[PDB]
Amino acid sequence: NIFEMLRIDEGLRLKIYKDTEGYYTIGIGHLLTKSPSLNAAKSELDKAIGRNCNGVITKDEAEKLFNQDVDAAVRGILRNAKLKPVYDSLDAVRRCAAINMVFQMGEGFTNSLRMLQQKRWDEAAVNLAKSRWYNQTPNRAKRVITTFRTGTWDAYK
Ligand SMILES: C=C(C)Cc1ccccc1
Repeated sequence: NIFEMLRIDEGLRLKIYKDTEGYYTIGIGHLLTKSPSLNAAKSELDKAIGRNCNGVITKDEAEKLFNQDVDAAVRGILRNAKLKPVYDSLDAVRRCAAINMVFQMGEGFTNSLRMLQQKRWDEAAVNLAKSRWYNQTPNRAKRVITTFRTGTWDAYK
């Protein structure tokens, strides 16, 4: 399911860390800020958790943020007039791949979206790889793309 999939892709770290773009993050890939200021990240963390964390959270707190973040990704899809029709056209496994992408990059994939809605899976997979996303995080992008190409969990198993 989407939680297991993103837990694999994001890991779990209980202290503030930097993501692949160098941005302060915590938990299961929860972005805190794009600001280079660790103090700004710590303020965002305390606001998100509701207590003075000093840059460290518990596993329960990380999992709660993760639930909120997955929910937010789903809502960003459902509220977006470009994403919702494609998402609704997908089966349950491919819907997880869609949520995964939105979780990672947030709300340029117009042509890939069309190919996915048309169920041209190999063509969509080729188009999805022609991206900064694929070049910068190729192993994760390959897993997500394989999920779109096959409609199976094979890349995660
Ligand atoms: C961005 C993509 C090509 C994947 C996707 C599809 C549907 C909804 C959200 C994301």
